Parts: sequence; C-alpha cells; structure tokens
Amino acid sequence: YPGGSTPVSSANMM
Amino acid sequence: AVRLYRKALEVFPEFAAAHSNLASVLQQQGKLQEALMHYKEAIRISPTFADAYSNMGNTLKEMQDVQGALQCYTRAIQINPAFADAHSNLASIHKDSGNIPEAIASYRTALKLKPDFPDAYCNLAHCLQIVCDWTDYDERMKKLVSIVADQLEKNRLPSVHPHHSMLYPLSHGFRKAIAERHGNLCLDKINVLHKPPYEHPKDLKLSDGRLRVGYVSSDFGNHPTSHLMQSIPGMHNPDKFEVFCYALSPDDGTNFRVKVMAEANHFIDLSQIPCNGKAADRIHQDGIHILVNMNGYTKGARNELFALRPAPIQAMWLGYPGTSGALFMDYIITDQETSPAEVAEQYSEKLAYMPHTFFIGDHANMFPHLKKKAVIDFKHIYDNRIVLNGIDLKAFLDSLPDVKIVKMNMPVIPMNTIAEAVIEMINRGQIQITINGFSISNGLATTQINNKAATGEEVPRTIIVTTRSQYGLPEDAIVYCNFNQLYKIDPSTLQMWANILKRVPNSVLWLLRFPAVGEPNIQQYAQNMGLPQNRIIFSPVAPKEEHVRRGQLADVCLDTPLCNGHTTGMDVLWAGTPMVTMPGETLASRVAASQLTCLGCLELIAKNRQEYEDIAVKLGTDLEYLKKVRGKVWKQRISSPLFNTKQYTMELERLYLQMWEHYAAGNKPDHMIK
Ligand SMILES: O=c1ccn([C@@H]2O[C@H](COP(=O)(O)OP(=O)(O)O)[C@@H](O)[C@H]2O)c(=O)[nH]1
Ligand SMILES: *[C@@H]1O[C@H](CO)[C@@H](O)[C@H](O)[C@H]1NC(C)=O
Repeated sequence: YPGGSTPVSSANMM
Repeated sequence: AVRLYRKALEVFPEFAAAHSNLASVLQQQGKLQEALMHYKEAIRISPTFADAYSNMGNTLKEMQDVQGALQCYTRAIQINPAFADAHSNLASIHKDSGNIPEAIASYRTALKLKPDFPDAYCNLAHCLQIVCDWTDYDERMKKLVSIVADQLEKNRLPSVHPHHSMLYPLSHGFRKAIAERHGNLCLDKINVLHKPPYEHPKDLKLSDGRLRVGYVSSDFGNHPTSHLMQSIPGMHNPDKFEVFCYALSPDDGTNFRVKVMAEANHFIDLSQIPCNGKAADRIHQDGIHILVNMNGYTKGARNELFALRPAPIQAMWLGYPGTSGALFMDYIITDQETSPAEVAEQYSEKLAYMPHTFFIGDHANMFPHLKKKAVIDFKHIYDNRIVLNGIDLKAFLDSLPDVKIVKMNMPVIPMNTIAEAVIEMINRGQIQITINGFSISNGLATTQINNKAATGEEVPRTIIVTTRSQYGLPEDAIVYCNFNQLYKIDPSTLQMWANILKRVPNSVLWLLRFPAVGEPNIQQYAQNMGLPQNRIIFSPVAPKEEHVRRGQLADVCLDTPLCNGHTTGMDVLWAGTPMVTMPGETLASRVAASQLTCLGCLELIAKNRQEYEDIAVKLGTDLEYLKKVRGKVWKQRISSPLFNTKQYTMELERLYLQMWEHYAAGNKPDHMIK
C-alpha cells in the first residue's frame, strides 16, 4: 500500500 | 573446465575472452565472488567489451546488487547501443523494481533490435499482463504458445515462467512440461554435489511414535502464506506429531514470524545456511518423515533442498497453485473440487485430498473484530453503507438508547446525535472520536492509530467505522468488487463484467490500483465496451486489515476466471461478501469454487460465462435473494469448515498419517483420494 508494503505471491528468478 | 581455464591464465594472463568465459562458468557454479574477479579482468583488458559488462551485470543481479547490475547493463548499452541482450537485461531490472512502463520500453527496444528473442517477448508479455495492456492480445497469446512449443522441442528452458503459465492458453501438457524443465534445473544444480541418496526413517520408533513434519517456506513473516497458515504449527497434536519449521528467509521482525517461531516444536533458520547440501543435511539430521514444500516456483524458493530428497515423503502444500512437474515431489495436497481425479494428468504429483478444501485462512484469529458488525441507519436499512466493527462493540451498543436489532441479528443505530458525530468524523477526515468513553476510529486512519493492527499483526483495540463514502462508492446502488491484482483480468473477463454492469443500471464495479498504471487501460477498454467512466471506481491498495474490513461495503464479489482470488477469495468471504466464480481447468482457476463448495454456496458457482453473468445479475437485481445469499455467507464463514484452522489441522494430520502408513507398508506414492 502507498507509504507501506503489500507482499504478494510472485515468481522466483530464473 | 575451471582447472583448464586457470592454467590458460597462468600461461596467458591477458586473455579477455577466456576470463569472461571462466567467469560465466564460475557464475553457473554459484561462485559469484570468484566470477566477479574475472569479469573485472576482462573489462580492464578491453574497455569496449560490452558482452562482459552485460554478463557481469547478471552476476551482480544474482548477488542482490541491483544498482551495480544496472550500472553494468548501462555501460554495455553505451558501448553498443544495438546490444539487444543488454536492453532486455536492463528491462528486467526495471520490471523487478516495479517500473513497468520503463521495462516495456526497454523490452520493445530489445525486440526492435532482435525480433526473434523469446526471453524478451515473454517478459514483455508478462509486463503487458500486469498493466492490462491487451493490444493484439489474441495474436500475442498465439505467439507465446508457439514460442513455448519451439523451446520444448529444441530442449531449451522455456521463456514462460511456470507461475505465469497459468495466464496463457497453453495446454495442460505444455504447462506440466514447463514445470518439469524447472524441476530439472534444480536436479542439475544438486547433481554436481555428488551426494549419495539419504537413508530415510522406516518407522516412528526414534521419534517416540511421532510423525516428524517439516514445513519449508521463505514466507514465515509478513506474506500471504503466513496470513493463511500461521496458526497451523501450534495446532498440531504433540502426542502424534513433531513440527519442524524451516525458514528460507531471515527474521523480518513481524509478529507472524514471532508466532511460528514460538509455536513450532523446532524452528530452523536456513537463511543462514546458503549451501543446499548442508541445508539438506540439516533436514535429514532432524529425521523428517514428511517434508512440505510451501514455495514451489515462487520468490525465495530453494527447491534444490527437495531435489536432494532428505525425507521419504515430500509434498506440495498451499503456497504454489500449480504442479511442480518434478519427480522429487511425491504428493500435492489439494481436494476433489480443486483437482478432480479426471485431471490427475495435469499434475506430476499424486493427488492427496483434504476432505473439503485444501485452502485455509487465519482470518478468525487475525480479524476477530469482523465476526460481528453493527450499522448506522443514515436515513430502508442497509447492511453495507455505514458499518461498525470492534471487540468491544457490544458494550458500546449497550451504552446507547434506541438500538434496534434486525432479524432474518444485526444491530442498527438510529439517526441521532451519536450517529451524526460518527458521520461528521468521516466527512471531516478526522482520525478518531470518543463516544460514551468508547474509542471510535476512522477506518481510513488505522496506520495512524496502531500500525500493527493495520497490518494484521495485532487485533485492533478500538471500534472502527467503515463507510461507502470513504471510498466514493454510491449509497444507492449495487457494488460489485474485485480486489485482485489486475494481472488476473483478461479481455473476456472485463467483457463479462461490462455485460453485467449494462444489465444492472444501478451498479458500479470496484477495483484496485494494483498497480495504478493498469487503471487507464481498464478504463479505456471499459469505454470501448460502452461503459462511462463512472461505472468503475478505483481505490488504492490498503493495509491488510482495512482491505479485509472494507470488503463489507460491497454487495457481491466478481471473481476472476483466469486465475481466481486465492488469499483474496478468503479475504472477501470473511467480510460476508458473496463471490461469483467460474471454475476453469487449471488449479489456479478452480480455487474459488473449492472455497465456495466448502462454505456451502453451490449457487454461486457458474458452469459457463452466461451463467456467471446470470448469477451476478440476479444478485444485483433480486434484492431478497441478495439478502438471503449474503446471510448465508455471513453465517457459514463461522459454521462451515472454511476458516476452522483446528479442524483443518486435524484433517491435515489424518492425511499425513495415511501418507506415512502407505510408505511404511512398502508402497511408492499413490493417489489418496477417498
Ligand atoms: O488492498 C489490498 C489488497 C490486497 N491485499 C493483500 O494483498 C495480497 C495479494 O496477494 P496475491 O495477489 O498473491 O493474492 P492471491 O493470489 O492469493 O489471491 C493478499 O495477502 C491480500 O490480502 C491487501 O493487503 N490490501
Ligand atoms: C499467493 O500466496 C498464497 C499463499 O502462499 C497462495 O495460496 C496463492 O496461491 C498465491 N497466489 C498465486 C496467484 O500464486
């Protein structure tokens, strides 16, 4: 969120 | 290779190409610091050696030196402006940093220079997905499929990431194959350790009759994973289970990490053990019977640990909505709705069914203040225009005269002096007020009152007010919502939503700036579909607690068929909001229907697009029916198994013991689907 952080599910580097 | 290279340098120290080649190999081996030394030699010997700068940038990226990587890619492009690879590498830095427009621009330059460039085209396709740019969408999808087909045929690692493969019209066969190739990257990496297979436990004697279960995750901390399962380790039965949590990430200081560390029988910080061989040795030393992969192909994964097979049974669980494609994973924990036996072929793993849904959420523990609500009648009586929630809400209500209880039980505060003061706080943008000694907080201001409550680390200790006016939602119309990242939307989905909006005059669609740069694209496509700007309302992404709480303001949630809400689906249901879904074929497209089936709301599951539209429109127009379904969700989020973490843990334990007894009897993994 603006001013903070909202972690989400995301891909690993390849 | 390395010993031969070093000899060539002992013979001829000024061999630029050789240094740059030796560095690349060292890089592949994971010896990043050693690789750096040789890239530096290469660029000293030849100050115009663009390829070395670019490859050095790759190494810095892997060392988590993003700024250094960017500098290298920048030098490479300065030396050779037509260097397509360097442009693509720069684009990836922009992408990973969240600057999608700049990423898009750099990938387009890469493709202009080298039109046949699978990595750049597929990475560009994902960027475009993220911001809902659907220019030439059908042709784009065809090209992605063609690229994957070619790469699979030619034995090259596909340019489509397995996590992203759910978003494109690839065959299940192709999707599994992409995953399998990633599984093999892991095997290749650990094969070089030349470690023998581990000797596994054959009974539970050494563990006093307890099954040792190891949960491996990079997401023990502030992340959806912990928001879903942080209560599970502490709910395991210590008479029958010994719980080991293996963290792949350092301690982020949050209460989520505190809880798991406090409640697991053992907690091991593998972030301090970079070597996968040593880390696997540690897991094996602990005597784990069932090792649970909570990452799959997601950020922070160390699937090399599983490729080494330190435990006799290894299962995929919860964190990754797809198959690993990998022979070293034995089971995927799922359910009959999510993964019907008919599609077992989509998965490399054997299916292991939980009885209702494999999905779980910690909402009853994180957000207990949302178990009950009251409203303020600011005029009929609505359940979602002005809402109050709080641990002490009942005591507050008891201090007021003329509170009415509406039955089908929802307390209603009449329009009086108290109600006006609450409404004025909202209108004025004030943070909080006091009424009869009770703390009444503006729901937009949670970070200013208790930041730990805002993030879900603590339960709020004040009474919170949530209103349609806080978000610019109409007081006199139906609100359809979808709180997912915008990448989950596709053209067919927005068309469906537009069709619904056109059939329900008095309605709006509520979406998030997730990211904000997707907003103008959705709005343009909506306009092309004939919807004026005011039919779709955007809000910013919110702190976790506000996001879950504000779902109470919607009438109906319209789930994304391409990839459903997962965490996001649980969030909406906890607010009591009916969710309309159309389950597809992939796991990721079937999760919401599984949640709804467990909840007990079969009438919200559509078999096709016309039914999805018809269900959504019925909810938006048949107001008695809407009241009935909302009532059903509100009650069943408590009475159903959906949010019951103790029941879930016990069912998980039953499943584990079935897996173990099967192994202990001398059998290789088989489906556990009864
Ligand atoms: O305004 C918002 C919207 C979402 N979320 C959270 O953001 C995450 C979204 O992650 P993801 O897209 O990976 O969710 P999923 O695919 O599991 O539905 C979830 O934890 C949500 O609860 C949030 O905190 N505020
Ligand atoms: C996000 O993470 C949660 C918990 O790990 C997981 O259940 C969900 O499937 C993830 N979302 C996607 C789209 O991968």
